[PDB]
Amino acid sequence: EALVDLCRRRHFLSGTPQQLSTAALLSGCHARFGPLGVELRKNLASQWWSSMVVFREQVFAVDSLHQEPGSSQPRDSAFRLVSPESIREILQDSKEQLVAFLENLLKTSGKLRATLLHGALEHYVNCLDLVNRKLPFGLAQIGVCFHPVSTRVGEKTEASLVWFTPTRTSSQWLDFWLRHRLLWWRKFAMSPSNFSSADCQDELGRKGSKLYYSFPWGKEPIETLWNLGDQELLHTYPGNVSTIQGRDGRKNVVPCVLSVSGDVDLGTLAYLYDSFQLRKVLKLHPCLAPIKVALDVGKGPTVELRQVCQGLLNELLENGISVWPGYSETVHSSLEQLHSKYDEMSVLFSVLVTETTLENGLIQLRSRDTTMKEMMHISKLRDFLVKYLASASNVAAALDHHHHH
Amino acid sequence: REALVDLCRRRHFLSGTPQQLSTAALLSGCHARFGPLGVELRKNLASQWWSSMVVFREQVFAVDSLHQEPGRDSAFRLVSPESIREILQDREPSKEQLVAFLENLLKTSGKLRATLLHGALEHYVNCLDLVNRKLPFGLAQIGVCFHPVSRVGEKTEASLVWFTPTRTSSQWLDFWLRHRLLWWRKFAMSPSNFSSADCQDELGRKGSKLYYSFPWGKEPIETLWNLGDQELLHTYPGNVSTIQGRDGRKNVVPCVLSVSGDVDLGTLAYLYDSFQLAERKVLKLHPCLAPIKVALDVGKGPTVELRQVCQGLLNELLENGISVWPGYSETVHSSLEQLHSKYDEMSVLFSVLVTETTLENGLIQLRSRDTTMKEMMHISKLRDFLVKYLASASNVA
Ligand code: NA
Ligand code: NA
Repeated sequence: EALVDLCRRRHFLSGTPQQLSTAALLSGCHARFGPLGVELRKNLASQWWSSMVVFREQVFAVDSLHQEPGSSQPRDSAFRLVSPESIREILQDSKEQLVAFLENLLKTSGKLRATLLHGALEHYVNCLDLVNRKLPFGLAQIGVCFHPVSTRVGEKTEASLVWFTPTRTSSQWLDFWLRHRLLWWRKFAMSPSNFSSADCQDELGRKGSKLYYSFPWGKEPIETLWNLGDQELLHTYPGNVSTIQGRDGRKNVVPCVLSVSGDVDLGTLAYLYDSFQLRKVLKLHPCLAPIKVALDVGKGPTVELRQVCQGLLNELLENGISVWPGYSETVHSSLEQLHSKYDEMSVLFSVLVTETTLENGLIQLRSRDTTMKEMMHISKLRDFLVKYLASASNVAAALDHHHHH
Repeated sequence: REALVDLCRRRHFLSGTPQQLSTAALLSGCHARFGPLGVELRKNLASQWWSSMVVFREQVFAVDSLHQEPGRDSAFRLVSPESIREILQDREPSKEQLVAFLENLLKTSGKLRATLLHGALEHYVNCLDLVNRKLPFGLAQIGVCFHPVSRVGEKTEASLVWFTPTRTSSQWLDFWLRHRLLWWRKFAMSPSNFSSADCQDELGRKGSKLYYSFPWGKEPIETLWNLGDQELLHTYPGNVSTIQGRDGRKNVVPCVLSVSGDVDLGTLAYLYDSFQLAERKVLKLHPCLAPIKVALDVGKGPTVELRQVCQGLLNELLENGISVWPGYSETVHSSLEQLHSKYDEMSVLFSVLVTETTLENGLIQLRSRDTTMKEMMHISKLRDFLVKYLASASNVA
């Protein structure tokens, strides 16, 4: 409970006490994140987009509606979208008509999506043209999906990659992606071993794999990879099968479909738990930590020190480095209280500007990781930070192009 | 078919069937409008919005909220099918049980959000605590909203909700109005096509709207409202003390300003604005918005050797986050003129050609979209030239 409490306290998480139970956190029935949490999730999403889309020339972005055509025939559980008017129009405005009306709702009402797969399949022919039918290629999208709880509606941010490839290399690609995705979660982890995988198969015998994170109450699947075959793709283009073929060298084939879907929200919670260390400190990876640095003032002329801090902030923000402007506060807290709070907020570095600074331009820099302080000239702070971050980011990008198996 | 829309569909900035390329379809938001190049363009626009509105403003924090709100008016309601199947199972009809059902739905079912405002209001108290009750501050979010047509359209909204003392509300509204209009204009080829006007709602609250002059007429792409505190109070009935912020020595329920832009319509706006029958059409999207920054192709020579060079160059650029079109991957051959025409339609900033010559002295042919002039450059300098050029266009802000 210490982790969730700290997170709610420091605004990584949001919600009432009833909304902070493990069940409520996993249901997705309420917006789980506070500002610092939204920032962390945004950074995670960015890292996903860089590794899966930006750095892979065969992967394109796709966007699809949150709502899908109504059917009800299959008897699925997706929520239906019903116009309040139509309901009012039949009410205040027979018994056999009411039943007919209800029958209509079920059969014709649109529904909220449960996965991002269909959005990709629907845009497959378009991307086929974009790449001149050359296989393999993928469609990526990060978006919210809905799922029924217990009658509550849960919302989950899904990160999806749908990979179209000839059947003959489908097995190898599934293995390539499983390895690539596992290493992606681990490069940001304090305890990489807490991120694991397990192979599986579906009711139809199709192979796939799942990635898990070991939460205190057990392992939860944060990502799944499935080798779906061509069934769903074929069903998406009835009567046009002859024209949805891609090129596998000199051969034309209906591609096999690999679906890779990660849960960004659960993944964000995963890093929060993974970063918690005992002084309570959250050691989120430098690329994920919402706030990179904090600027505060020590003893000395208020207005002048604040001015120096303001210049430093502008310079950092201009470099895209997030900054917590602690010097703006009433600052009636001790140094120990300040550092303990920053440690809980996962602030990478805290800087202290004082009278001395006005004299020899030196500032005190405290590292969240080691908690060791040290002097440095205010003119070198930007360079140190920019470099420290690039180095962390470069280490994490070590194997982004490694050819697995 | 209209030239701009036709080019956009052909080059995958847009998606959809021909019927969905009419002005009404594109405005309704009743189909996913964008293709891969459009989705990239829109993402670049969203990034620039986040930079200006959130990254570069210490008083603005990110906020995330659900797509559905509690049970409004015309917003569609979310209904579990199981619950409907439960009643349809009953062998006994009874107009009493049925009517009571369609009644309970109309009163307990959640509904799809029409704006991001309420999500911001709901997260207000938490952020107030984060900033030690210091006013002013804002909560920002980019997300999709639903709007019943006349089918319910989906639109990506970029929202900033500003909490400030009423005494400074009008000053802040005017600041945001000017700031937002300039933001739209800085990326435009014809900034004068982005205009503004004052407005007021039914309650008499003052506001402003930004418009883009589409060929068929002006369309609102952003609205700014000085909402006062009505909605905030309605969000936190009872504990008024928990929502008061600090205005110096005073504790006050803040006035709320709503600044919302339509990122989808804005994407369509820049596409029309980029269109130039210059030389044959070309899309002159701002360098910060153009989805594809560079294209790589091979000239006459040893296929495998030339492609190998292109691969190394592509990996170098991608690692630097520069988007690259791997034309050299194509098996079908096309003339150079055909290539450049296509790249201009795709808004590609620079076009690079690796040839036999490149294999000897390492020099490549670099053609710019904007000037349409070709020039030789050593493959070892390309990466630096591009990273710099882009960083330079982005710095102009
Ligand atoms: Na890509
Ligand atoms: Na900010």
